[PDB]
Amino acid sequence: VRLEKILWEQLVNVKAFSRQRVIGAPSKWYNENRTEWFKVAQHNAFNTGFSGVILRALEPLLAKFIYRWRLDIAHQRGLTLEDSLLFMDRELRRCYFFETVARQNLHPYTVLFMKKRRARYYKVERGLRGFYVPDWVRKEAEERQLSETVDNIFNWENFVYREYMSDMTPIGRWTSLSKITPLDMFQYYGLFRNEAWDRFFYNEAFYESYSEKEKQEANGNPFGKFNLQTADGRAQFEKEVNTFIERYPFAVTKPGQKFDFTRFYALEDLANKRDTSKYDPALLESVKNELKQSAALPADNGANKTKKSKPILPDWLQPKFGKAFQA
Amino acid sequence: KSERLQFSKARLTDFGELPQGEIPTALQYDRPCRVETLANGVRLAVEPSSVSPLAAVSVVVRAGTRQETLETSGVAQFVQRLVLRGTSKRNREQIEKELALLGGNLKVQVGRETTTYTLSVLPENVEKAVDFLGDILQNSVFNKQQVEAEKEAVYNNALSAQNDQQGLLLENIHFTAYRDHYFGQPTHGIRENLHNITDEVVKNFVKTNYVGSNFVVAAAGNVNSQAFLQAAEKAFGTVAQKDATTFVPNTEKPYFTPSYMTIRDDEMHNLNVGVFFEAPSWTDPDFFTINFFQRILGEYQADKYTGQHLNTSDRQYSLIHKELGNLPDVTIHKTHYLPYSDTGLFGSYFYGNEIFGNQMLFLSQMILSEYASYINQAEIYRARAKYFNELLAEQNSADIASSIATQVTYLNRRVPRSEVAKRISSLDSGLINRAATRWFWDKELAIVTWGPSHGLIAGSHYNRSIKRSTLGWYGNTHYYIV
Amino acid sequence: MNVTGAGLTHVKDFHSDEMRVFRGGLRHIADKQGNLIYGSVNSSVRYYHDKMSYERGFIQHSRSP
Amino acid sequence: MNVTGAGLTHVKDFHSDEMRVFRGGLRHIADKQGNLIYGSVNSSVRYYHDKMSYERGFIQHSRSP
Amino acid sequence: SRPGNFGDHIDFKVNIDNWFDENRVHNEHETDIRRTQIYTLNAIYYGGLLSFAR
Amino acid sequence: TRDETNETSGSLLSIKNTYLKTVLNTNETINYGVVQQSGGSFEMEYDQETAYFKANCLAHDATDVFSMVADCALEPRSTVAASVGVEKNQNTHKLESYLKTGELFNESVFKTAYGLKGLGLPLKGLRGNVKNLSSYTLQKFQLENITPNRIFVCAAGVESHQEFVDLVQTKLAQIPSAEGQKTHQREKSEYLGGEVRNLTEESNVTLALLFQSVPWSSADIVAFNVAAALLNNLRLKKNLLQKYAYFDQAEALNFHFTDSGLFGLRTSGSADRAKDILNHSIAELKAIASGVNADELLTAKAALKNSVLSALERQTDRLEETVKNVRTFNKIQHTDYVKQIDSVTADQVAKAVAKVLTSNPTFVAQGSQVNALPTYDAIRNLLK
Amino acid sequence: GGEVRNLTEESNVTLALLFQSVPWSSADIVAFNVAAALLNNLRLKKNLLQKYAYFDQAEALNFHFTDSGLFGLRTSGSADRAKDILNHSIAELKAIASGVNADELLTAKAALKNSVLSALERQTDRLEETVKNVRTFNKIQHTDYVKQIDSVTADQVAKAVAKVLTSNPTFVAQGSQVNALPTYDAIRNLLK
Ligand SMILES: CCCCCCCCCCCCCCCCCC(=O)OC[C@H](COP(=O)([O-])OCC(O)COP(=O)([O-])OC[C@@H](COC(=O)CCCCCCCCCCCCCCCCC)OC(=O)CCCCCCCCCCCCCCCCC)OC(=O)CCCCCCCCCCCCCCCCC
Ligand SMILES: CCCCCCCCCCCCCCCCCC(=O)OC[C@H](COP(=O)([O-])OCC(O)COP(=O)([O-])OC[C@@H](COC(=O)CCCCCCCCCCCCCCCCC)OC(=O)CCCCCCCCCCCCCCCCC)OC(=O)CCCCCCCCCCCCCCCCC
Ligand SMILES: CCCCCCCCCCCCCCCCCC(=O)OC[C@H](COP(=O)([O-])OCC[N+](C)(C)C)OC(=O)CCCCCCCCCCCCCCCCC
Repeated sequence: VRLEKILWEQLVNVKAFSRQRVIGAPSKWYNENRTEWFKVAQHNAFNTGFSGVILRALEPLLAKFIYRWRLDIAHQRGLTLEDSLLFMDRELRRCYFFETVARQNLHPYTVLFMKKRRARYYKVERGLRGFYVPDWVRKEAEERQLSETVDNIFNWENFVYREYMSDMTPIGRWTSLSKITPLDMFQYYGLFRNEAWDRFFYNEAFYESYSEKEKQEANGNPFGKFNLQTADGRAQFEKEVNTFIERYPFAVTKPGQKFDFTRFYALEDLANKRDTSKYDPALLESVKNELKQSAALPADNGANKTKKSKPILPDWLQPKFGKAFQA
Repeated sequence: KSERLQFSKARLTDFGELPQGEIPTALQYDRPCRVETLANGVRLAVEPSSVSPLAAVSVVVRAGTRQETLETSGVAQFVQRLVLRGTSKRNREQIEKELALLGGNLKVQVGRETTTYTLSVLPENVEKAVDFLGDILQNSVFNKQQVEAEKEAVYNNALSAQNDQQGLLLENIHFTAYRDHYFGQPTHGIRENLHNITDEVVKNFVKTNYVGSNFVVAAAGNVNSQAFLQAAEKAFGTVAQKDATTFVPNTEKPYFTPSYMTIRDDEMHNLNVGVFFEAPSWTDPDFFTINFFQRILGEYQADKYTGQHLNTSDRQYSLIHKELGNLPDVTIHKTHYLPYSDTGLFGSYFYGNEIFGNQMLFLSQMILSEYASYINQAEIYRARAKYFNELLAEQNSADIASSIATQVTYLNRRVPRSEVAKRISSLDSGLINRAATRWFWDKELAIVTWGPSHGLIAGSHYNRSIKRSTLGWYGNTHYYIV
Repeated sequence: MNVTGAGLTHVKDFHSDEMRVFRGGLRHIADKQGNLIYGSVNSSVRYYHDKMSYERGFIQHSRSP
Repeated sequence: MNVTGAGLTHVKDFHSDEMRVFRGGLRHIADKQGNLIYGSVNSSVRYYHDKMSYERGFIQHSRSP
Repeated sequence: SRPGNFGDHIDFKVNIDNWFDENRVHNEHETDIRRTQIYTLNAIYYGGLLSFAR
Repeated sequence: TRDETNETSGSLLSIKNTYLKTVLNTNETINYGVVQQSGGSFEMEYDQETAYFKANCLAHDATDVFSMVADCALEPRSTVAASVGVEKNQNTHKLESYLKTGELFNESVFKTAYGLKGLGLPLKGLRGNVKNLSSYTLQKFQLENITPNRIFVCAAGVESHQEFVDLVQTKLAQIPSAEGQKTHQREKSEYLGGEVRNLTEESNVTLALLFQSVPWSSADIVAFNVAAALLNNLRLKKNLLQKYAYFDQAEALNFHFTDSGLFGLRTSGSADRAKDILNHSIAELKAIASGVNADELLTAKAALKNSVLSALERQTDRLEETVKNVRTFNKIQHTDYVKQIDSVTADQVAKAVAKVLTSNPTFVAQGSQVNALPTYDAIRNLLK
Repeated sequence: GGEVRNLTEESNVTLALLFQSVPWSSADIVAFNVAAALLNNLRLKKNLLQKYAYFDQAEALNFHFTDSGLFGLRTSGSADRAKDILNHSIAELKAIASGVNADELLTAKAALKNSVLSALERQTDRLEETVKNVRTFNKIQHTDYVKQIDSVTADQVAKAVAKVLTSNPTFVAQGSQVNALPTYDAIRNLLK
């Protein structure tokens, strides 16, 4: 029996209902990046419609009980949100996919520092419970803002998708565990999956996706539709950014300082085609230098190198000193 | 033209594939081919190709090893070499010069049911080749001294036959499959009898076998049909007509003899195993269906296919390639379909490390028998496309000429590309299952294993395990283990 | 010495493909790779048939019942 | 071909000393020769504790209780 | 059809009996009928055993 | 391989071993399944100065197969592809060393001829650099080498040129033009006549003697091809293998490049009496310089015509050599190879070989008794 | 006088140049030992290892046989400068043929005496050399090794090395770029 051409498919998947299967050029499984999908979904849910209106009203509670709670716990542990979000403790401890990807792509320090940061706290917490990280460690924990953790998270997720998740083809499968238990014995993977039945071929065109309009809209201003050129728009934008900074202490600035909006406007002007000399040349130079440095991947200098070992056998494993004429 | 765009996908109205009856547009066209018969019975077929740069002439004579006896075994090997040695018109030096001038691309294939002589030359001298080819095979003079000289060469060839391991294993499966018929004896002949051949034996063989009714001359490439036909008639009009009074040995059906042979040799590092079923003759109704089965099984290499390019062996549409990729050391696998006038053999030959002996022993049957119960449409379409491409891939003049000659000899007709495509494309999963159960399900086997047999000695006899291998899901017990 | 054998002896060493999933990149190891470890009962049960037998030039014929 | 790999592929092969008593002549193989097959649970029960852990230039100090 | 590297047959008398040829019913044609007969005999034996098991 | 440096040597081998692995548009699994279910074939090969991908399929599958081929050829290599390629390259190196294949010997011959740089760079890549074939090195190699002006696209069996032009436009038109931008370019090749003598305790000795013959642009390429055909088909067998029982195998090697060339002999025989093998090979090579007879020339030309036209008859090989001719010379020269072969005369071949003999010999020897061989000056004097 | 040139793709190139020395019977053997002591202790370190960094290691080989002998140098250094490793090495050996300074000769003889007497002080090595002396010279000569070393002069060492250099060279090279080295005739001409 063929799943396609089955009676249900013949009766339902017909041109009359626009449910016909359409065959196009071959394309990879997992065609949609998860990070982009979540970006668009978040924008649609928060900044549009009745759902957006409801979720905007809940910004205080969500910020208090989902962001500052995690941040407070991490700071108590001498950690940041990165330590809990860039690589989940589940992946850090036991995950073979993460282990293989890290071994094949990542430098050891990228995860060694993550592990040692938690080792700092848990060498004391397990010995004596209730450990509160002292101020000096908490300071270095607080130094890093969320604006860099988000960059790391997006970089890692995009790399994982473009390199590994984009080169995977799932298949129908039986129980992974070779367990004699009958309940595990007859586990069937492949049915009850939406992806399994949505497309029966690798040539089928994709029937559900985000429209280009939504994708472009999700890349606009997260805070709202403003006009930074007019003074009225800038005032509202600054008000919203100030309340955001208040809600999230270590998101973009230290919890005691204020955000520099002139530098942000200079960055926006430089990035887009709009330009002018309303900013000081020093400001423009500083902004350009900061932009260059932020996008610069660190490289090795090849300096201050330690000495490599060339071990030799000890003296007792070598012949004695004397050497006379053999004959 | 169907439409403006050659690369259109409109006709693919079945989920990206053509429907059951339809065929690709490229295969809807057939090159011209004219077949004629002469008074002597020699059949001339021409399939010209003006654009091609070469012309190939293939002469197929239905004489073969089948027409030999124990007291005259190996006379075909002497015949093939002696024909070039000399002729009444031309000495050895003269024919050697003539062969060199038009290129050394002369291939002599001494088969069991027939012998083929294929010569590929330039278009401007193709006629000359015919004049040569007709003479060399017709007026050859077999001297005693020449036979004495060639005895050593024939004996060395017989001894060296072991160099081509696949060929020697094919000869072994022929020997084991037909034990009560001379058709089982090796093509190179019995070694100890090679020195017993005389000039008179060769002369009698050629006189009683090279008859007008046994000659088919096929031509392909840049060849002028009229000129080639006229020249071939002039050349081959002097061949003696077949005589009924003459006696042709071994004219009865070589009934298939199931068996299991084991050439145990523990100093080879590798094992050559072959498992074959009785297969239809060239005229059986299930001929192109079994060719489709051959395409389904296909061939495998350890440096290609699932053994080299995939994340996992499961991600493909060839069932046998999955298993072969799962086995690191099973290196070579090829499905051979050899049809003859009376009988035929369809089977699989594996070559690989002896540690996977049983895996190579029980695999070929398991897949084939499984097709008797269920075959996925993906495999059907894969084999369909492969057969289409191979049909469109016959371009070399020598290969096409040899195929034309063989088709004429076994059918007295040139089967066109379109007809073959229509025949194979009409196959369905149900038809595939019915053919497989007719020919493969619960059927007898001819098995040969050559090489280190320390693992296989225990089951070296035709027993229950071998008996149930030709079943489907019942009998895979031994394959999976190890 | 830093060499594997320490510069004093040769060690018959092997890195079993068991306990590994990928031989390279995301590609999987052969399903029956472990069978390439010769002379180990753990590799296969067929190794329990460990009778002594060596022969050359021997041909055997068995006919179907 | 008559080559170990058939002349067109490379085989990761190894003749385990398990099921063999003598290295040569009349001397037994080392008792713990089988441990030289890395990455196999059959070699040792210590392979169950196999969480990822890599370090260079790391020193730790511990004191007697 | 033996390998070339094989020589002449060794003087050792490997076979004392010729049962390979003697033990034959010359029915190369119609082999499937004999196979069905063997299957039927096996079926009878298994049926008796299964009756006892029942 | 000529365009690779020591850092990225062997990148072409990794691409070949993982030529089906792409991630941007289609997956390795899917692009393997496309070839499998299309009934056609897809293959890659690479020479010192070329890298050719070729796929043959049915007309209705043409678009998908072309998209797959373009993605495989032009898409940057991924990290997973890099790892798989490293593993496969290690396996390939082990196999080549184990089998003692003739390619492993030709690698030493090229290294001697041109040095570790340029043409001498091994096709399989340096063995010590295999671990360094990460995605970064492969991508750098592609960026510095793969440019729109260095890409050619070929089709055969196409009803209308414009349709295939549009198909290629939909895929390769994006690649921004590299004209006016700093290109890697190729440094001119230099020929050095060094010698290599390897002791290996081998029962057989293999020798090779090659000389700088001519590039593609020259008019003697046909002459050197005819000379190689005469050696292989007629002279080497008759005068070297048949007469002497210690000659295992002799064959004439002839390679031509955009700016250099190498023509010579490679003969393998018994380890002992290697001096006799060397002297006989030198004498046979010098025989052509002495002269060529009319009958021998006609036989060699007939064999060469047969081989070339057999290659040209098949559509795939004809298309491949059409692409190579177009990329070497703007015109197509494979439609009149017969005329050029006929134009060759014995005097021209003799003069070409005699002129080539005067060059610095490239002499490579492997075997048990390579040490007991004439010195380089002695070999030059013998050739002189 | 054969030559061997093996391409090994080693980051380091190892060269060895040897000539036929005298057998045990000849009295020059002691002189040759002094020559070795003139290289492995004093010269070869200063002239090659100290001045040039690409010289991984250089040493002087001196083997004696009942009917023949071997004497020369074995050097190893950076492959990219293989030629520079060769030329200089030859010069060092050739320098010995040019002459030996009094101070260098005294230092080499003192070092050779120290090594030989350190070997002889141990009873096992003394017994082994006693057996070898009896089997070679039919008498015991290790009792007067010091006198033989003292009797050596710079002129004898220079003449012996000059005579040895005239013999057909034996040249071996294993490295990444051994394919580019002076031809055997060029090697002989440089040695000449
Ligand atoms: C205490 C006093 C009574 C003792 C009774 C002992 C048994 C008597 C009968 C058999 C006598 C011969 C024994 C030969 C053993 C050979 C194999 C062996 O030793 O391998 C090591 C074996 C483990 O094998 P393994 O390969 O590692 O597989 C498990 C993995 O860990 C994989 O783990 P996993 O997580 O994937 O799987 C979880 C779990 C999930 O399992 C389940 O959910 C399945 C339920 C359990 C099995 C049910 C079996 C029912 C048998 C009914 C028999 C009726 C009476 C008649 C008996 C005569 C024959 C008909 O899997 C298992 O537990 C499977 C292991 C089965 C162990 C029992 C094997 C022997 C019985 C096999 C059938 C009869 C063989 C006869 C041979 C001789 C000829 C007569 O360990 C044991 O045998 C454990 C013994 C524990 C003894 C404690 C008492 C339990 C007794 C058995 C279960 C009874 C359940 C209640 C039945 C009620 C019926 C109404
Ligand atoms: C009338 C015939 C009755 C026959 C009874 C037979 C009983 C034996 C069991 C048969 C199977 C039962 C149904 C299983 C449903 C599993 C759903 C599922 O996959 O989860 C989706 C869902 C997640 O969905 P998702 O987020 O889209 O994720 C999809 C995954 O990616 C997807 O991940 P994946 O693809 O990796 O999936 C892995 C795994 C799925 O994941 C699991 O491990 C599932 C675990 C489920 C545990 C709870 C099971 C409770 C089952 C109760 C079913 C109702 C029984 C009513 C009986 C009435 C009296 C007869 O797959 C399986 O193991 C599925 C194997 C099932 C094969 C059989 C399918 C049904 C065939 C029915 C027709 C048979 C005709 C005869 C044929 C004879 C031979 C030719 O998981 C859940 O939250 C579990 C939902 C469980 C629902 C239970 C039923 C609720 C409604 C009850 C209504 C009232 C009934 C009457 C009451 C009494 C009135 C008086
Ligand atoms: C409680 C009330 C329930 C309602 C009543 C239903 C009763 C009917 C029960 C049907 C299920 C039991 C299976 C029987 C048939 C299975 C056939 C099969 O497996 O074939 C494929 C299997 C395949 O197994 P295979 O792979 O071993 O076969 C391969 C063999 N070669 C290669 C030679 C082809 O076997 C067959 O091919 C057999 C085909 C014959 C089909 C027999 C059908 C019988 C009809 C059954 C019931 C019909 C409905 C009427 C019932 C009355 C109800 C009112």
